[PDB]
Amino acid sequence: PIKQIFPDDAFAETIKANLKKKSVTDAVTQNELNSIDQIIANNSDIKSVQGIQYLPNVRYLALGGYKLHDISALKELTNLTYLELIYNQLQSLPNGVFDKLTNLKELVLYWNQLQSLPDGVFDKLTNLTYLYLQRNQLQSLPKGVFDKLTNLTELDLSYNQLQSLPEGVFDKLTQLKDLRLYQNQLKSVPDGVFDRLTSLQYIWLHDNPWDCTCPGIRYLSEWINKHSGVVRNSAGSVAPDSAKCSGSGKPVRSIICP
Amino acid sequence: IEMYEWYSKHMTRSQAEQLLKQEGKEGGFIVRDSSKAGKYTVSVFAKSTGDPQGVIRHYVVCSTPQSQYYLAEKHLFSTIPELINYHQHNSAGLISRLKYPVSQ
Repeated sequence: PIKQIFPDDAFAETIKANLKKKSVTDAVTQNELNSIDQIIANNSDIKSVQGIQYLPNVRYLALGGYKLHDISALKELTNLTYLELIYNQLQSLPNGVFDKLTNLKELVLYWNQLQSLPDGVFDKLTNLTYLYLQRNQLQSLPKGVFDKLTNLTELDLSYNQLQSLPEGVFDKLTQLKDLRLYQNQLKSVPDGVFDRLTSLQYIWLHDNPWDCTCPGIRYLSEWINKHSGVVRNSAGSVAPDSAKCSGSGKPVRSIICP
Repeated sequence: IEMYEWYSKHMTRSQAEQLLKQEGKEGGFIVRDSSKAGKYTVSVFAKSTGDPQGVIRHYVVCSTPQSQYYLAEKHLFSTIPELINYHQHNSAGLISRLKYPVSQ
């Protein structure tokens, strides 16, 4: 077939360049499609990736573009190890969209419009090591949403609209080194939420409207004091006091609860 | 320092950017001698800043008086290969983890 496998004309052009082919109209064989190892398209006019299920051996997909809105065909790409979908209009993820990507190591989902995550969306991704969900519109996380990501080392949740964290949400991320929660609307965190992060080197907690009422603020306050070398500011420098009370502006770790 | 794919001693800043942008990969990077005297610079390509076309950031490697090297403070290394290996595994406050060595 003459590359009418790919209905989106921007994606077809992308396939054209990938395979170095002559034109949109040029013909392609499945043997050519199988040789496609990585697809990159930055700042594209792609809207649908509808042809992509016929490239069964791609391992690196980077699609960024303001108009991308349909990614259901990605579910079939069994062998992805790097997946980047950024700057698009996606407000949700299709259910089970990642369920076959058991080799995915990195998942880059920043600068989109995601308001929620499907329950169990990441459960099959046991090899995932890096997860970037910053700059979206998330207000909540499903319970246990990271529980299978036991090899996770970096998790970026910054620049969202998070109202709360689920209890136990980070309990299984014992290899996590980097956790970014800055720039959200968190007034509190569940007690003990960080205590199993035995590998944590960097945590970003600033630009949240922390409620420093006692005794609720006690856990966060004692944790920051105990782990003050880990708390990083906007400029990536070490600053324990960057977590501030929404009313007083005091540093969270300066609140002492009788 | 050589033998490492991510090192290009003569590469200028302009050469770095064209090749980084031609690569287009998030976390593409090139380690090159700085314009300065006795300084190293790490050029990283990343798309996490608000521009989907991607931007190039040039990170000059810092030096303590004690002759250790750092890009991210508190993470002092005695050797540029040691510095780079860490930043290949940890975003460590940079625009991106060093994900992909770009060369030629």
